[PDB]
Amino acid sequence: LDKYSEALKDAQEKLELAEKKATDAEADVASLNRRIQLVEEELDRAQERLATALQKL
Amino acid sequence: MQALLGARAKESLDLRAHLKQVKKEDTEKENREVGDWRKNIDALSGMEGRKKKFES
Repeated sequence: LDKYSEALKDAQEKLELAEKKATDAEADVASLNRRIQLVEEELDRAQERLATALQKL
Repeated sequence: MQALLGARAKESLDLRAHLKQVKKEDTEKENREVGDWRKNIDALSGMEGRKKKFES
């Protein structure tokens, strides 16, 4: 029992840490997707503004 | 014949170019000072543990 309880506190702690890693990694998948979309949007806008600048050119 | 026309054109172009000059000299005085910020993102990508604050 102590071995399963301990193996569990460790599987569970490793899990909280892996889940945290996933949570933080996911927080970053999301922060990266926000930056990617902000930058892709600025890029598409740079390209819209470029197409416009080129049209205005 | 043409002194009056010459002088009038001279004065007109001088005034216009003077206005352009008095703007351009000061805007080139401040043309590298027209920068902006970067807006860096942290995204907690460098964390390897839980924060000690009571929120988490």
